[PDB]
Amino acid sequence: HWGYGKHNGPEHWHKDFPIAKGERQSPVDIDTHTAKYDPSLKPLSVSYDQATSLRILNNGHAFNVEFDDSQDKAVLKGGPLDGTYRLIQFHFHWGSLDGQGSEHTVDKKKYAAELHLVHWNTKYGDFGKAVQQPDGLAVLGIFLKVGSAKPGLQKVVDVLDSIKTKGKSADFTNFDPRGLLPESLDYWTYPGSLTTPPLLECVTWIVLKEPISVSSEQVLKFRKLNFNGEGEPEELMVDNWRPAQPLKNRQIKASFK
Ligand SMILES: NS(=O)(=O)c1c(F)c(F)c(NS(=O)(=O)c2c(F)c(F)c(F)c(F)c2F)c(F)c1F
Ligand SMILES: NS(=O)(=O)c1c(F)c(F)c(F)c(F)c1F
Ligand SMILES: OC[C@H]1O[C@@H](O)[C@H](O)[C@@H](O)[C@@H]1O
Ligand SMILES: [Zn+2]
Repeated sequence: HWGYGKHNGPEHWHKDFPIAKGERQSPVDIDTHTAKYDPSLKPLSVSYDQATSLRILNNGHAFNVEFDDSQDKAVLKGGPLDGTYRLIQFHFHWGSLDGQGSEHTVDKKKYAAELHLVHWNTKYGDFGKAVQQPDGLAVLGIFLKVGSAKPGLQKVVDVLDSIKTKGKSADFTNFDPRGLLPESLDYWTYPGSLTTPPLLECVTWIVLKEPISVSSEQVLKFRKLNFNGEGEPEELMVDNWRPAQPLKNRQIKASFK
């Protein structure tokens, strides 16, 4: 029953998810000058060559592209991570206008949207067990700015008309998530949480410094989705982002000097 509106949005979540006021909540503002280079970080490895996308779903909060995670087909390793993390899904957060939409901010700057590639630590066997662990998940976050079109996003944009309302799903096989990455893998990293209820504090965040460019037309199609189900009052799926939360006793590390 949580959402993003005035009556059930981020400022209400703590009533049912008290960890919302916890010590390692996400997202955060990334102060680029306070972030510190860490020469200890190992090289980051995004290995998506054998990814198997399955389907796309409007879950009433965002849309998720789900992957076969029954083997080590698309994995994230290295950087701050110990061991292997397997891609399970990606989704976005976006705004009603280009000046807002991201969850993380960079020196308080908000981007038009933010892509999250969600991975779970294979040492825990399944996603559900992983979210009982302080190092259960790794989320690769990528900012979107509006400018030139992103060709590798277009297949996503074009299927959205078929999942307009909550509960609708569609086939989404043979999608390559490598087409959503920027050129550089420079990143910031810190320990945090899911940014949606249940807000569990299980995530190693890896936020890429380089945004991807998408066209206005691409993001406008995100904004034609509905939060509601078919046959219910229409409410546009926009502003599905949680604002920055207190950093508390954390440090953000940079992969780049
Ligand atoms: N803590 S929370 O965000 O998860 C949450 C919440 F903050 C709530 F307020 C409810 N209350 S509600 O009854 O569902 C309800 C709404 F959520 C509405 F948005 C609304 F417009 C209503 F009229 C309404 F009745 C709720 F259940 C819930 F879990
Ligand atoms: N925003 S997020 O990347 O923190 C995130 C998750 F990591 C997750 F596993 C989910 F199930 C979500 F719904 C979600 F929004
Ligand atoms: O005590 C010194 C140490 O302080 C820590 O907070 C920093 O993360 C380290 O990089 C530093 O070496
Ligand atoms: Zn997310």
